Amino acid sequence: GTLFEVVKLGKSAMQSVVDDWIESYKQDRDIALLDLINFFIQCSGCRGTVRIEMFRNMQNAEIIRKMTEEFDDYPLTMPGPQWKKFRSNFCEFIGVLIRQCQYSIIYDEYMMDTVISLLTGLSDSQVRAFRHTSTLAAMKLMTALVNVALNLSIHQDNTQRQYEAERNKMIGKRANERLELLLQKRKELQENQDEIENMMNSIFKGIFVHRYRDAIAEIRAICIEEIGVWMKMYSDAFLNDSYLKYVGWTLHDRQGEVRLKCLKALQSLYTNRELFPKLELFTNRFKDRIVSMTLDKEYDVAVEAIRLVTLILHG
Ligand SMILES: CN(C(=O)[C@H]1CCNC1)c1ccccc1
Repeated sequence: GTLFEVVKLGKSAMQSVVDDWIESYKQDRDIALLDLINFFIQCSGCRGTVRIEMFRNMQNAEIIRKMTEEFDDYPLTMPGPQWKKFRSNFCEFIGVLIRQCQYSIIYDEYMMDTVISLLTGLSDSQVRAFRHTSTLAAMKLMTALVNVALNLSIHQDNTQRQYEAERNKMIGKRANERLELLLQKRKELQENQDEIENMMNSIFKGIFVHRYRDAIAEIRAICIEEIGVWMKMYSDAFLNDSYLKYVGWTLHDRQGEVRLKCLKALQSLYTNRELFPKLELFTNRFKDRIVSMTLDKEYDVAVEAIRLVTLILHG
């Protein structure tokens, strides 16, 4: 509208184009998902693009095989001023996309299933460009969903408090309308969080447990950093010995970049004198490796290992 109106309402090009994509998704899910598929293809530097006939007929396996052939050094590796902000932008786009879709579209069984299936497929590609782009996308996706789960939890607590105040207020009285709405609201929100847990499982089992072991050091670094982020954000789901294995194991990685990430992840956990209890078996298992890395070889890795060890000591 007016210049004052557009300034007082700071929609970035990303927020604006995610809002347009959502309007497009509501008119025609198929062309919207086709554009979202093409986005992830273009973001790998792949020169091909999927048309509706391929989308509606061909499996993701065939689409990826056909797009693999159309490959001429991809956006995420590019040096130059015109690609500086790409990684940061690509990451924020996925956050904005899912933040916006979090109350309706995410729970439709079509959109998240399409993306995750494409990303899982591209994460199994021989092409480094596809594996790098899809994995970083999946890692930021999981974190977007973890924030969705965090938001649900708040609404679940308020729906719970409201049901408690009504369940009490009745007692000896036939369960009125308000108590049946609240009892249904509460089922819905838990059923919503099951679907989020479901999507997180597909991403973890499909992408993470394969990509954290990837040939490319930067792909291993991307995975480790983000399981670190999930473990801090969403302690009860992600902070356990099964998931911690991956981070702790990777302390033996051959590259400074990756060993540096493992320590930064553990650092953020051990600062919180609260989930320190849940790190007791892990500290016992990997004290030797953590402690050894204080004289790592890579100065900066050693500095972090020392900072980690001084955090473990103080607790
Ligand atoms: C590496 N590790 C394991 O034993 C794996 C395999 C079975 N449980 C998880 C471990 C031990 C203590 C604390 C965290 C992880």
